[PDB]
Amino acid sequence: ASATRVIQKLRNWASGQDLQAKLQLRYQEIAKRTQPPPKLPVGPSHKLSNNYYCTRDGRREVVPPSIIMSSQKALVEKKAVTPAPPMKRWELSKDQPYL
Amino acid sequence: RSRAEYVVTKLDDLINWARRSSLWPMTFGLACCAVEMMHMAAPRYDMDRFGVVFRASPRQADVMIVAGTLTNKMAPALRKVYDQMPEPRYVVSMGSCANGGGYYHYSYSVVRGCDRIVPVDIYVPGCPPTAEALLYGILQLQRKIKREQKLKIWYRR
Amino acid sequence: LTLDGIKDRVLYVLKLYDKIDPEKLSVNSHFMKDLGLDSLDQVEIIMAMEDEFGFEIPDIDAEKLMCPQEIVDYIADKK
Amino acid sequence: KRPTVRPRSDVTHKQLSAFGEYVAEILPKYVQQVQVSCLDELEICIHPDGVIPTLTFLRDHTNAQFKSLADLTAVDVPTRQNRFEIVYNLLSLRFNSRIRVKTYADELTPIDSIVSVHIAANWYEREVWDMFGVFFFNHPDLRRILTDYGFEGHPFRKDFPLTGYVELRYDDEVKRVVAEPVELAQEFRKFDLNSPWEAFPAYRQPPE
Amino acid sequence: MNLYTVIFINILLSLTLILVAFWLPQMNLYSEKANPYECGFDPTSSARLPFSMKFFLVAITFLLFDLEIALLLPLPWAIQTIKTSTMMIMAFILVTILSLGLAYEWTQKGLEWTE
Amino acid sequence: TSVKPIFSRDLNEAKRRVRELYRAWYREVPNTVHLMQLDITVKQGRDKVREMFMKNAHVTDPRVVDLLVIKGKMELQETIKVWKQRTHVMRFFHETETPRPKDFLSKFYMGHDP
Amino acid sequence: TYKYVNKKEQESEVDMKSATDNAARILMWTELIRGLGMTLSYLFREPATINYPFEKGPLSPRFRGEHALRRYPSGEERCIACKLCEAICPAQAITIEAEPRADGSRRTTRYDIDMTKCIYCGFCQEACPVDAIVEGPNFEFSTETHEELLYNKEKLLNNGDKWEAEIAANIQADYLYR
Ligand SMILES: COC1=C(OC)C(=O)C(C/C=C(\C)CC/C=C(\C)CC/C=C(\C)CC/C=C(/C)CC/C=C(/C)CC/C=C(\C)CC/C=C(\C)CC/C=C(\C)CC/C=C(/C)CCC=C(C)C)=C(C)C1=O
Ligand code: SF4
Ligand code: SF4
Ligand code: SF4
Repeated sequence: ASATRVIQKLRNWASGQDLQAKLQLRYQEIAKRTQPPPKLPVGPSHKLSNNYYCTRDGRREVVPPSIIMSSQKALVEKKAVTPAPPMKRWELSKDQPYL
Repeated sequence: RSRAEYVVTKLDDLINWARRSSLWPMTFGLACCAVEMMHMAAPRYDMDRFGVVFRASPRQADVMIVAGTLTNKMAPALRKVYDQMPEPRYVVSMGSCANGGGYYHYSYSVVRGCDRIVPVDIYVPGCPPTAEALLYGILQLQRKIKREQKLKIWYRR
Repeated sequence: LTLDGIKDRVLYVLKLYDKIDPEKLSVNSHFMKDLGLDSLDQVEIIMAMEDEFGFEIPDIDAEKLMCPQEIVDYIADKK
Repeated sequence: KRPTVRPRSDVTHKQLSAFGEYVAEILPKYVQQVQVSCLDELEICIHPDGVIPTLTFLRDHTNAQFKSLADLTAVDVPTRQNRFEIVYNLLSLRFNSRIRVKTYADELTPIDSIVSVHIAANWYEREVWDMFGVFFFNHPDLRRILTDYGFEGHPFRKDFPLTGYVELRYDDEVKRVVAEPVELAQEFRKFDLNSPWEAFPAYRQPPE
Repeated sequence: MNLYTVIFINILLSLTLILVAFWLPQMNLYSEKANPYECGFDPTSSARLPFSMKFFLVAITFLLFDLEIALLLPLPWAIQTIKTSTMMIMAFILVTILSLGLAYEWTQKGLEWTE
Repeated sequence: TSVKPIFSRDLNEAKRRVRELYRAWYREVPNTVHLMQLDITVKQGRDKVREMFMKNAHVTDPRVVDLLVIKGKMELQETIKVWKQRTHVMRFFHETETPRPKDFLSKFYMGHDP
Repeated sequence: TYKYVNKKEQESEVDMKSATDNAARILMWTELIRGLGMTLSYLFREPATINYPFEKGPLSPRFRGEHALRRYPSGEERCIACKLCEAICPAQAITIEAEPRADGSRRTTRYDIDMTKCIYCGFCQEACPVDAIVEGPNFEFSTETHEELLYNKEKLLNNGDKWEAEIAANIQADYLYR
């Protein structure tokens, strides 16, 4: 940022870009190293009522996997299916489709 | 003391100055610590400004910066490239892995510190040590080999 | 087929084998029940025959080659 | 609704259940179990003889198109007769789906390699052999891939110790890097980090 | 005499430099120090084995082209001749023949490397 | 008591594969000693190969013998193509490792290990 | 959505001006010249090199450096030998032995941190319930022997006494976030 105007014009012409608007060296635009103290918010479970843990126990809602068929438990015109509907084709970008 | 002792001390100072102003590490690294090593090579810290320039072959290397986890499969290769370096050579262990195994100390395939394989001159702690810390270790090594008194010990023999 | 030549060069290599007493060695002496060797010693002997004769002997003949007489008539009917 | 619990969609569970029924009725010769987890993941547990037909069908069927093998691994559970559970995670880009195929093995029954189905299975099965000792039939070049040369034992097994049996050091008398029986300056302190109270009543096994 | 003197001075200087480089520092050489370098592992085979050359035809062409250069080099004295038409025609013929040979080899893929 | 074979139906062709592997090791030992600069002689290398085979000589299960042959062929390939180094080859000899004596008095004097 | 990085749309046909432009680009090395110009601009820029050790790279109060054991303002050790740091240490780099003191206080008789084993992750300082063990911001503590990085309780207490003027300020600046 201490470069003379001659050197700035030389650098801008040599690079083809306006380098002074976007300098890679931080001078003063950065945040101050000392900051005011924060006050972080509390989560949604920080309440004094209607907050029983059994109603929000996501860890204990895990069940053992459901057996679709078994060689011992089941002891065993419909259409063919797929694991999912086929993936929709991606649309070309309307912002910049080609470089 | 004797006049020749002063001349020998000054020659020792000259040799140590040359060897500490020209420290060429081998282009050798193993892990995240070697990533921090090339961040020391990066323009912020400029090991080249300090006179420290990587050379690929161990024959042109002066110091070996063991930067990463030395495994059992890697240990013969590390010993080989250390042995192929010429005699005024130094070793800078970098990071907890190269120091004492680190996070993989109790592993079946990890050498518990590269000092079991090569004689380490300087240990740089961290996981990873910052490029500041590695540069500090390099400067500490420069001071250590400034402290060497080879011709003075030879004269006192 | 130069039977005497092949048999005395077989006996020469068998003498060159260090685990066999040349005094106890004979043409009809078995490797296992007479010379007291192992199957590994026998296959080393067969490999010595291979590398002294210049032709390969398969493994299926190795368990049949039990005496020097078996070796010499085997290489006779092979050559 | 609840901010701390993962949202659950039933459509993926229904689709995976339907596809599991589909694969199970297509291949009854090899499929032993089909399950869908509560995390919406489909697992098909097959006989080891049907690894090649099952993987080939999943890769080349029009309704499957699982053309990408995500990974191949093994799990050592040393309390069953066939201790190594071989797991194939597969990705279908056509249907944007993932499937898991399981089979079993022990130390002395090799299973067929699927290098002829997926080429990534080459290095994946090399890793499985190196880490567990599960041999693979018809592999182009099966050997160790991660352990040291001449390493004895398969270290990802449960009974293999964490530190191993040997350690390397530079011996100056022989001027080499040599292997010694392992001695630790500080032993690895194992911890008993298991609460004596049951955490999940849904997984309570019945008493013996 | 002066050129011979300065060549000998260069020879003496470089011999002195390599001599002081070999006799000044402390020697400590052992087997692993002087074993050949193969990026940390032992060499699988000797480096004196045959090592295939994919530009051998280009090297032979380089021999012929270097002799074409040797033919073309007396031109700065050839341009001083009285009969400049003959010299100009002969030089044009030589360079055109050289260019036609290069074009024929380029067409016949001789400049491309094998395998 | 009826199991699926790996390669060998019984012990005979398993021993045939063992003999083939021993033959390959016996042929490869001099080339290894010449190629890797080994201090040992050719006699010592073949003695070590025989010692390893005799160490494994007590097994009678065809599947275990087949897997031992497969492992031996893997190590043989690691020696043929120079992937094992001088250190890896010399690790079979344990020349830097002192051996624990097998007698009760020496084990009593050394420590508590039986 | 997606985009093409190298696919060209339609064709530009052939023109004498375009052919001459491509000919000049091939013959006169135009992209090579502008690469030279870019390097020239970088030459005439200002380097980003600080003058170490007289200038140091910026850090934050959260920085995890050399370990230290702190005290209360009375001078009593903060550590109460609870072994939470030892339990949570992912590298098992902490060794703790303890007994009641002469006044009955629950204090350590051994607090060792193997800094060659430590991974500098801060789990000890975030598991400590009394802010005893911390990672103070020292990072220039490289040694010449492996032993000097095997810290014991005396070394850690000396580090806490040395760096208390900075560690307390960092904890003051940081503790509302944690
Ligand atoms: C993520 O994955 C990974 C990687 O992947 C990306 C890795 O890569 C990887 C490995 C990582 C590493 C090994 C880290 C290595 C770091 C880097 C690759 C980045 C560093 C960058 C470079 C090396 C590029 C450097 C470029 C430069 C331009 C620097 C210049 C360097 C040079 C070699 C050229 C300059 C030459 C020298 C320094 C020596 C020159 C001087 C001399 C030889 C002196 C000669 C002079 C004389 C003899 C003259 C004498 C005569 C006289 C008359 C003098 C008079 C004397 C008197 C006394 C009077 C790992 C582990 C990894 O995980
Ligand atoms: S000490 Fe940490 S950062 Fe360095 S190599 Fe080991 S794991 Fe990576
Ligand atoms: S920073 Fe992490 S690895 Fe280091 S002592 Fe603390 S808990 Fe252990
Ligand atoms: S967590 Fe804190 S109080 Fe507990 S033992 Fe560790 S340093 Fe002491």
